[PDB]
Amino acid sequence: MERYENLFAQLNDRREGAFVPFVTLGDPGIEQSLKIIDTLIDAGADALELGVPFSDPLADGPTIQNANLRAFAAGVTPAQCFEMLALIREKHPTIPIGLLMYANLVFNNGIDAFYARCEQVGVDSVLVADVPVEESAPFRQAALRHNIAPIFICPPNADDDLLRQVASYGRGYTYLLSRSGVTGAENRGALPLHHLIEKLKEYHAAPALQGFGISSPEQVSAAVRAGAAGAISGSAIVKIIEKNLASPKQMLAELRSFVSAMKAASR
Amino acid sequence: MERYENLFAQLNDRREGAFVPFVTLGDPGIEQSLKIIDTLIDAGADALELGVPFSDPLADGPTIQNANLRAFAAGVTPAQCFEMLALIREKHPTIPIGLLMYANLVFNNGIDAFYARCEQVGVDSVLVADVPVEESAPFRQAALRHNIAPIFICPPNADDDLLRQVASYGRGYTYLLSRSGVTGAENRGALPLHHLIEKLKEYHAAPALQGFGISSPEQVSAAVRAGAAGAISGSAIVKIIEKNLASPKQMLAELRSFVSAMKAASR
Amino acid sequence: TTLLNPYFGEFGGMYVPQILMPALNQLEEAFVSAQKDPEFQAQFADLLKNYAGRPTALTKCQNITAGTRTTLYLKREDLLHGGAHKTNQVLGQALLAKRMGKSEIIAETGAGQHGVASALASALLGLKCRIYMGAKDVERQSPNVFRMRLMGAEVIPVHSGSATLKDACNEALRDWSGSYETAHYMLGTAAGPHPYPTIVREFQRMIGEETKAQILDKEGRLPDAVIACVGGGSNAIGMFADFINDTSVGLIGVEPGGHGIETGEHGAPLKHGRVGIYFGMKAPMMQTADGQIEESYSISAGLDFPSVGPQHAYLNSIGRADYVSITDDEALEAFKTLCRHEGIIPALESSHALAHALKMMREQPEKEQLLVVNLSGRGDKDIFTVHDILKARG
Amino acid sequence: TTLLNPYFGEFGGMYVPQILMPALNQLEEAFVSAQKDPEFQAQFADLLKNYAGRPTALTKCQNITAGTRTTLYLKREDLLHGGAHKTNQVLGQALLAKRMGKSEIIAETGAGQHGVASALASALLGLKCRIYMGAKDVERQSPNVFRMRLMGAEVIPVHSGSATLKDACNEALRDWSGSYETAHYMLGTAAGPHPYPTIVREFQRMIGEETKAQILDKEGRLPDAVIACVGGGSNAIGMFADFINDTSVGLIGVEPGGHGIETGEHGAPLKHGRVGIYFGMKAPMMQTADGQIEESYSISAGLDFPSVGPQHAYLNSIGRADYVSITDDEALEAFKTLCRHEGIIPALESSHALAHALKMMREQPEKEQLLVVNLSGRGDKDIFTVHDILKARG
Ligand SMILES: O=P(O)(O)OCCNS(=O)(=O)c1ccc(OC(F)(F)F)cc1
Ligand SMILES: O=P(O)(O)OCCNS(=O)(=O)c1ccc(OC(F)(F)F)cc1
Ligand SMILES: *Cc1c(COP(=O)(O)O)cnc(C)c1O
Ligand SMILES: *Cc1c(COP(=O)(O)O)cnc(C)c1O
Ligand SMILES: [N+]
Ligand SMILES: [N+]
Repeated sequence: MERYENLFAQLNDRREGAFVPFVTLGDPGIEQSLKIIDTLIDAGADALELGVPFSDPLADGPTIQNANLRAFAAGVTPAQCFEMLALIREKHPTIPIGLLMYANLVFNNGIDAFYARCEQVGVDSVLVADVPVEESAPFRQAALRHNIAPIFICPPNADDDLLRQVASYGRGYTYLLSRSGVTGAENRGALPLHHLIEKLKEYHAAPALQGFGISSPEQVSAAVRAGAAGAISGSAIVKIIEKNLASPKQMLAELRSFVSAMKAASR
Repeated sequence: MERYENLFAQLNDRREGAFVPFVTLGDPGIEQSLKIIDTLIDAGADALELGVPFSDPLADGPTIQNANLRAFAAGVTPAQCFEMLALIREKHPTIPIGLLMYANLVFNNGIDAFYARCEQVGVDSVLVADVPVEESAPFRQAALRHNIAPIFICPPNADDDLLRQVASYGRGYTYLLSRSGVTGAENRGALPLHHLIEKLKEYHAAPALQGFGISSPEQVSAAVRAGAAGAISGSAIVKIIEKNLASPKQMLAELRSFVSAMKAASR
Repeated sequence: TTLLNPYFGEFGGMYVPQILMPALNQLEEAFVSAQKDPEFQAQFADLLKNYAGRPTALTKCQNITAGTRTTLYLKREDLLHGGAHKTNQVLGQALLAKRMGKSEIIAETGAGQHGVASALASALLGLKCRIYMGAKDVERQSPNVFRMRLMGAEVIPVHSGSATLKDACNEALRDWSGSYETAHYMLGTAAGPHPYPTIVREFQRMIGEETKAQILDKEGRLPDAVIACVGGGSNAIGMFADFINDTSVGLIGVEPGGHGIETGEHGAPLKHGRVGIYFGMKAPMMQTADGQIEESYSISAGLDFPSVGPQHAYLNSIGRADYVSITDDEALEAFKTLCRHEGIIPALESSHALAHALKMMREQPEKEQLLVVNLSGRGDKDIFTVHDILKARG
Repeated sequence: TTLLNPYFGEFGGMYVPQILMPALNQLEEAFVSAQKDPEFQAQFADLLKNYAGRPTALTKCQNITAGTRTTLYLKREDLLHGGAHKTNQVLGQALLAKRMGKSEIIAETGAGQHGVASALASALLGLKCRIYMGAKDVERQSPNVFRMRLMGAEVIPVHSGSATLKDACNEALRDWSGSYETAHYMLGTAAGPHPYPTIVREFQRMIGEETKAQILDKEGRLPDAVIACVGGGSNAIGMFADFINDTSVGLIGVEPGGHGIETGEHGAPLKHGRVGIYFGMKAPMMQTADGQIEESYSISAGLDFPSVGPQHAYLNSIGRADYVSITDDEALEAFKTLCRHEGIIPALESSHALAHALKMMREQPEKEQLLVVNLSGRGDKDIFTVHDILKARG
């Protein structure tokens, strides 16, 4: 399929950026997570980034560490995640769905089989957080064989060799990291270097989405103004889950209000 | 004075051996110890060996270790011991009184002053348990200056040099050890080597008293038959104290019965 | 792009977030430079000699082998400052941190020995040290936590995941991913992303170098086999490295069998786990059928790393080294035997290597064999563990 | 009659019951013979090298002395097998026991380190070992009691007197007085009747011999002073002996001042006790006004011997050595300082010697002085003592 290409073309036609929330699949349970995801979409999410719970999420700060722990407390497994993914895609045919994976869950029972299951459930991209471009060959090849975009990370200090690699190897979108460190709303990143954004365009890279530390509407508008195609926000969304565990109704209300504001900032 | 010389001459005239009990001064208290000592004398003790309580009695087995501990529980000090000694001598003018000392109590505040205090209270001999003949010079000299017999130990393995030394340096009586090890009725020693007894007589040593492990009348008669002038018994006497702590009356009765039997065996 | 090969056959690599690639490349460059620098080499040699106490003894154990044709030597890493081999390579890594201009050290630890080794190296060399330790380990290892604190280290409990070693490993990498410009990550074993397996080996290889010289001196020949316990792989690779090209010398690595391989309660991923990708490397690991990482169990708390260095997996694959396991009960018996017959109290980790040597001897007592066990540490830390078992069983 | 002089000036001698004189004479003869026997010397040298780990390092402590004109080296007896200097002389004594045809060892111990050293030497050399320990010490020293038992020693509690070290000393001599024909008494310090102060010195003198060679190598000259803590005197005499004829080298012995000399609660009989006769010797001791023997108090349980070796009393009397005291609080500060600035955890005993060196430096920081502290042992055993104080005070 071509879901990110179709999305970006549509957004460009409306002179609009993408707003892309992250959540952990199955946090705080399968049924509530299905509702959370439907609420994000109804409130204006352009695409989704969806984490499969993993025992050792070494690119994540405490907020998302705790999301993984909640999902494991509910007994969430990768198989149940794939069931969830198939249902989400059946309800929503065009929204791009990206997975945030750690390498062992992809490699576990065969890299090829993993990307084939992604294709079967209608996933559009996979970002394997602990596979740098230098180790990416069997991941990106398997991704492309199965019509899945492999997502690569462009650090804020990326040299020319790395920009050329990310531009050539990635598809779907280029992940533009806002700073070093791990996920978390408590640590704000930089404006996108306009240099990186422009070098990526120069090398015909997939459109850039800025992520890490994006927690406010001003940051979304700033990303888009700097030339990024959009912005991803994870911890800020997951914090609303965490804060409202006792109240599913209020959780969905606050999710809707936050997503609406963030999406409004992309216009 | 000449108390041991007078005693041995008298005993030899009656073809009799000496029976000499040991007790710790002030065990189990000063007043009871005074009574115990009077009972030993009334029951036929020919002489006394009297221990001054010392913190580290390293030639004593458990029975006499515990006698020292009881005396310390009653607050007994060397000064109180010397008061006791003066009273004992005032009641009993001819009985020979030997002290069993450890070196530090003799050396503490001057060796000469120690032997002078012995002379003033009417002590006849001093055996310093942790001073071998090789270290004895200032002890024996001070003893002799103050008319006190220094007692030396003849081990059951004594070679000729040692027998000659014990014979020349000692006075009063020669201590004939019945075996190696430390005091205690639980460990019986040998018959006196008739060789040692005869070499000591050959060298005009002070008459021999066998000690260590003497706990029965048969041992007393055996010592005398082998040529010793007598026998010393400590742990066996102290065990009667220990057994009868709760009953001073029974203690004195059993002391009297034991001493009488042991003295009868010397005839 | 790297200067050195990051793989040992199929095993190893650099599976870290993109943001950490430059930190690994910087470390590799500094290592390669240090290895050619005679002043670096001399400074490291001087610390090893005059501060840590190298060379360590090679002790012939005659009472243990009486009546057999086994001659057994123990390489005495128990006599190194800190009481285990870990001291060797933390001194080299601290010197590399200084060479790079880093002022801070991050370390992970499970049972605490690596934490103490990192704290003592940092105290000596003027580095500010922070140590991550799973909260369950912090609770269970008061003596080592207090040693780290006396040495001026900051000990930071990790409450995420299973609150043990693997979770501390993650947290160390999370911190480094944000702090690499000023901090060096002093990884504790011959595992993790390249260049760590290579660096840790080269900064432990004096164990086998000295062993070779010492056994040539005493016996006039090489050993028939050198035997070492395997947690993550550092003391074993340190003993093996100088013998790898001496093809007559057996290399035997001993993983913890815990309650027995068949119980599942063990720490022997090389022979009984499944290859995965975690902690920066492709290696055999302890993992669920779904690919979640699990804990390694052993009576010895230092054999808790849930995977194994990639060079060990490679040496196994080509048949150059053989790997075996020893159970809690075998290790406890070897511990008791060394105390009673040689007056040396071995770490329960090292007691795994000794148990396997004792088995080699006892199974074939008329086989002529000259063996060296790496006694990777002392066992003062284990005496109450062994107590709480040995009297609660007689 | 003896072969060697039993006195050091007025101090020393052989104040034992007559029954033990032949055991002392036999021991002296065997010692004199062993000292001329190159095979004995080679066997002792081999155990020290290949079993105990000699020579021990001499570590320059640069962080501690920064900004002063003091250069401070530590002699690393903490790196000897067993974790303290006591190992040196138990190996020599075990070899003497074997030379005499003895199959059994008796030892006394207070804090337990000598007990462990005797047990490990007996395990190595095939001797049956029994150790006397005051019942109060047994209660307080579970770790060391259990090490002795793991090594196959019989630990026998002593309940007489004060149930501490001096009472264990007595019991050892009571046993020996009956068992000398088959058992050797392995006395734990440079004290007791002749020949023990001489034997213990000669079997510790490699400490100062190596120190002299090591400091000549590094500095090209002798130290200005060598500093050692003094319990009974063995590690101090071991460091001093090879320097006694180098009259430019200061010899400084440090006794425990406990809560302060003026409190009476200390273990400094050389400078603050009174000469007495006890434990086979004439020496300064802790005693009441009446001549009863008392305990030595220190925060360090190993500085509990209530007297001092006679050679120390003699070296003091002639002004060849100087003796000083350090309080619990000074020793604790020196302990904390070494941990934090050098990454070495010193025994609280040794921390007394280090405290006095730190004082020499701090009092006169522009005095040029080259100092060696004997680091007689490691302080792993002390970390909870230091903990229970240091947090209960911040
Ligand atoms: O808003 P935040 O700060 O929580 O960040 C949201 C991130 N969620 S995610 O799936 O895009 C995401 C993307 C990349 C990650 O790691 C890597 F860069 F190493 F690959 C981790 C998570
Ligand atoms: O009957 P026992 O077995 O208790 O022995 C009685 C001994 N009491 S004593 O005063 O003669 C006595 C004599 C000598 C002693 O030691 C020495 F030989 F080393 F000097 C100790 C006690
Ligand atoms: C930590 C430890 C080990 C295991 O780690 P490796 O890296 O496999 O060497 C082995 N022995 C001791 C004494 C340890 O402390
Ligand atoms: C026992 C001990 C001492 C004191 O004994 P000395 O005979 O005076 O040396 C000193 N240091 C350590 C580490 C000890 O264990
Ligand atoms: N393991
Ligand atoms: N003392």
